[PDB]
Amino acid sequence: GIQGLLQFIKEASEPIHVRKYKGQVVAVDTYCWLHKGAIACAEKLAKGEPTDRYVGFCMKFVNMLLSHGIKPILVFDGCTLPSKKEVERSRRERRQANLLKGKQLLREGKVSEARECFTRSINITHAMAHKVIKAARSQGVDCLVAPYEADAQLAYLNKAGIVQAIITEDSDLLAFGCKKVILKMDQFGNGLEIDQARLGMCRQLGDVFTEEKFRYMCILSGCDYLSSLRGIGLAKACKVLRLANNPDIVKVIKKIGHYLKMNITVPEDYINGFIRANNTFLYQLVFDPIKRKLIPLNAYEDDVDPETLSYAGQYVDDSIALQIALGNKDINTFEQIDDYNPDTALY
DNA sequence: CGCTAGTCGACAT
DNA sequence: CGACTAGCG
Ligand SMILES: [Mn+2]
Ligand SMILES: [Mn+2]
Ligand SMILES: [Mn+2]
Ligand code: NA
Repeated sequence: GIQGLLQFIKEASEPIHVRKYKGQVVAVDTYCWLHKGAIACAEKLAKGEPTDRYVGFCMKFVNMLLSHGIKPILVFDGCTLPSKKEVERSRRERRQANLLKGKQLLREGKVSEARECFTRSINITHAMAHKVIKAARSQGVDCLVAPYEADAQLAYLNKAGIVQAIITEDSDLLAFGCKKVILKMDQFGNGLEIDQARLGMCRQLGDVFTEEKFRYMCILSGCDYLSSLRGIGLAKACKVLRLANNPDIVKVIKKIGHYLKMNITVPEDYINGFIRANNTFLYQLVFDPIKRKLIPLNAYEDDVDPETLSYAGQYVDDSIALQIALGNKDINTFEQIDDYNPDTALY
């Protein structure tokens, strides 16, 4: 997530209602609804006690979209991307820590702080997501599990003309290159739409409204793939890309000391990490619903060599990718949990 | 001004 | 997997 990005391009936003997309298809980052729905029943999840509140919680939004004449495609997170594995490990550590700390604070009499701590121990499993999948198929709503991050999958679905908008709370989608992103959408249909074409309405951006320059800016500001340099946020990065009339980003990053008038020293780790980040934003593996094949988010440019993009995602046989995408195969144990078939009845 | 980083809402009773 | 704000350049 790009920290403070939404406030940064606030001028490119537009308070709309989902009715705007009536008779059209919209893909959804379901993790948001899953998380929020899981907050309501944090105790049950922390104790391991059975629950299904988040299911109905998601079904509220789903049935709402269906009521306003929208066709939603619920997209779920799949395998763990090696690029964002540090953050994953940290989040897991803090999850277990908050779990046990909650289990101990429950004994101090502070039931309030125990549940407050259980709110920060929410771990969205793939079983829950599968409950949501089945519940969605009950209403005939198409579901799709991304090979890796949901972000990339959604980005593909939006850039390939399969969907026109993306419902989410993550500003990461904008960096990937989504045309229209609906944020802050409530249970009634009220959300904030950000159109890429409106990026020109931002004075702070300047000539950084192109997808590539915008990507560079989002990366330099700090992302889940690469921590930003000490003292480099959105405005300074944007300033760099504004003042730099150079297609080669590498030399620019090397002369970041010259562009920003700051005595900046760039480690060798950061250049490689940057190339990694950009290659991850560009060529992260997604799943084509039509051709049923594992493809990168974008067409492989002749610049980069695909054999050095293992961090962007590893390939598998497209049948396995299909069985994962349908949610039939477990993301973790790789074992068959279901046997749903779209043939014998999006694709 | 601009950026880091730590706090705490989100659900909902 | 986010929106504030104190604290500092
Ligand atoms: Mn993120
Ligand atoms: Mn995501
Ligand atoms: Mn993300
Ligand atoms: Na930053």
